[PDB]
Amino acid sequence: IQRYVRKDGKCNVHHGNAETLVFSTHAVISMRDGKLCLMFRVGDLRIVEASIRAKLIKSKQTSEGEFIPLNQTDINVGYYTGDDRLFLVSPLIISHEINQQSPFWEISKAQLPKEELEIVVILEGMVEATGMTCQARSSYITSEILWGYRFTPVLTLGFYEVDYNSFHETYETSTPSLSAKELAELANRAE
Amino acid sequence: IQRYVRKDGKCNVHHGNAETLVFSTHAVISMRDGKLCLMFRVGDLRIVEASIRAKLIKSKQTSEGEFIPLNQTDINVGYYTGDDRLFLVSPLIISHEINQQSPFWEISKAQLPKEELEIVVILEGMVEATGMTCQARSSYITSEILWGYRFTPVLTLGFYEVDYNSFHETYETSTPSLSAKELAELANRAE
Amino acid sequence: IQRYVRKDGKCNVHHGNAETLVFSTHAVISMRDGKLCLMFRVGDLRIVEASIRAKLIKSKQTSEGEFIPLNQTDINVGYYTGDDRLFLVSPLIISHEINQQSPFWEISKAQLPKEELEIVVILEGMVEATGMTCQARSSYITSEILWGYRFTPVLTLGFYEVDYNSFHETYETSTPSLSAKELAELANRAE
Amino acid sequence: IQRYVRKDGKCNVHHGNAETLVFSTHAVISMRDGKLCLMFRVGDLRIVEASIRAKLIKSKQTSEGEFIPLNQTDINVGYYTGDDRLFLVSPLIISHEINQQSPFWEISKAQLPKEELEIVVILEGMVEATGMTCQARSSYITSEILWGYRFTPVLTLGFYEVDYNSFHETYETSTPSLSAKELAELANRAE
Repeated sequence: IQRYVRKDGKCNVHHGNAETLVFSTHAVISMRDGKLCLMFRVGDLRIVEASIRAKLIKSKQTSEGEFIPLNQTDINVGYYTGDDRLFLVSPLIISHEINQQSPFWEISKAQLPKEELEIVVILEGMVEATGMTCQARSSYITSEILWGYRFTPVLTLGFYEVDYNSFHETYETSTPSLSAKELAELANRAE
Repeated sequence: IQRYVRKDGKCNVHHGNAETLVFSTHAVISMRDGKLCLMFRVGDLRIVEASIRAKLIKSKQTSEGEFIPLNQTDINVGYYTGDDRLFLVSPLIISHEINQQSPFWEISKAQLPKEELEIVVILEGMVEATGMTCQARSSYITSEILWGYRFTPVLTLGFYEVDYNSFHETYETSTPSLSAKELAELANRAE
Repeated sequence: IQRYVRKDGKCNVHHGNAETLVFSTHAVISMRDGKLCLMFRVGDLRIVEASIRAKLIKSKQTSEGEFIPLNQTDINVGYYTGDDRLFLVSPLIISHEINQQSPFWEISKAQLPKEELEIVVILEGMVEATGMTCQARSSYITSEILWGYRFTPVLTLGFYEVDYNSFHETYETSTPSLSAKELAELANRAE
Repeated sequence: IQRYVRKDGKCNVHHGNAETLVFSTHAVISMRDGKLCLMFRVGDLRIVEASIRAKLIKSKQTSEGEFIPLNQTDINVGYYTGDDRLFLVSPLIISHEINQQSPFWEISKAQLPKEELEIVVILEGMVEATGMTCQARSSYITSEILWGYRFTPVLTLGFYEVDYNSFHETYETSTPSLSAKELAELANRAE
């Protein structure tokens, strides 16, 4: 029985091939555990208070008729479950469940071609060798979030190996084109 | 497509004209997305664990007949959504939704002239160049929160420019004079 | 209009008479805003991430018949509202609302003479002059929590002065002798 | 009346017999306060922001038919009550209540022999002598979580002594073999 973490804490991972492996180049939207999800991958420069946060940047007009040049809307990535405090040894695909509280609630494969936004990702977590306070950030514009895609796995096992050549790799999978909001609407009247 | 944040994290912002641009001189109360909101602006001395908190300081007599010289009441500014963890590159207008849980629940344009309070704002966030732990504070007395006002935008775009000459600038906009509490009461009997 | 905090953040407080003024010597239980409350006072060695936490230490037998020598039970002091992140310039009386989720739910003035417990208080908050990480702790045994008592105020105003000679001072006030649990039971059948 | 913590904060504990006493060698599952609970013990290398987090590592196939080599699922250990911020002077047995939100919801004494998983525990808390940022980790594979076991106590009292020779010691106690999920199902139809 090959364990991932030793009783004394040492991780049994083998990493195998510039900060190009910190964040995946694209993010995707697809189904996982019955939910449409915004996903992107996180690695390392290769977890002391390692926390992740995501914001949606976009222009929008409020119902009051006010135009907001660049408004920030939160993107729940675990803050409500502690899942945002990452145990970050091997690559992790961060998941944002699209629900009625999400800024992507009414985003559909069709609306994506019209919408213009920017998902900013911020990772903070004191370093391993100095415990120093560092922050890495990334961004995903509208054209960098792939609807109907899924990430290829990077972990396998006589070592627990990470294949970083597939870090940024995704592929298409049958996915409804509807937005979660349209889905709740359909099911309600297609029931 | 000019992006706000580069794939490697660098921000594409141009700041353009003493810590006078950290907090806006006044705060305002007006409608945003269907809700009466207490708002004030945040900038920088020009975000590692950049967090904001707001407290309402005021004297009050409890129902037990006890007079509290200076009582502190919390002012929700995102603690319940993670929105209080700021991504603070360009100016941000902090929003406090006035609801049944807010200390301003029954504050009306009329009561404002009678009430006496002090909103203290506290910003904490390790610095960029040393990652050091710093804290900036500000205050807004009753006469410094403008009912029926809205902040002028400061961002525009071939750069993403911040015009700090309008940082403290606000203007009047038609706003109901009622307190959120009176509003729920009216709607209930004006329905 | 004398303000508590200046626009630039400086506090306008005058402190006036060994770490004897960090925590009040006793804690009390009495009514505030219609709720029976456990209270104790916090000062300073005279707030960068200044947070407070309270635990109840006591022996107890679980319903499974297991005797727990020293069990720790949480004492909510604002963790669910952000109120536990203290803005700590002048003395503050920490409040623990006794409800169905509190370990003191069924504690009555009568049971107090029988019960044996220990409320441990832990304060953490990077220091002002170095921003260093410090922690101060205190304890209140059963005989150090005064039922039917209230703390004397310490703040007044041409300065905003703190009189630390009354820091530890409390006095008796008419208070129901019932536990919050008995109170909900009475009201239910005395309605 | 021997108190656990002095008024000035000093702890009145006597520790009595390599980092072998940081985490208990096994974890157990048994009943405490009417709930089936995953438990393990925490000690010290012998609490400034001392926080604990637990993750469940395992392979799983999503309903979409996707095989996840090593998926991480959160294990609630107090994040929703503040109980995860440990006051860590004497040994503490961390408790994870198995409910509908837990990854062990449907784990039974029978399924345990079939299941393969890994509970990773991560403890973070600035040190006492330097206030430095340290992290200790441990792991419990499926064969290291004992169903129907309970930990022996380690505390007693003319000192408040910790007997670390029983730190890792557990014993069997009558415990239902059903998973919490089967239990809710039984009670529903055995009512």
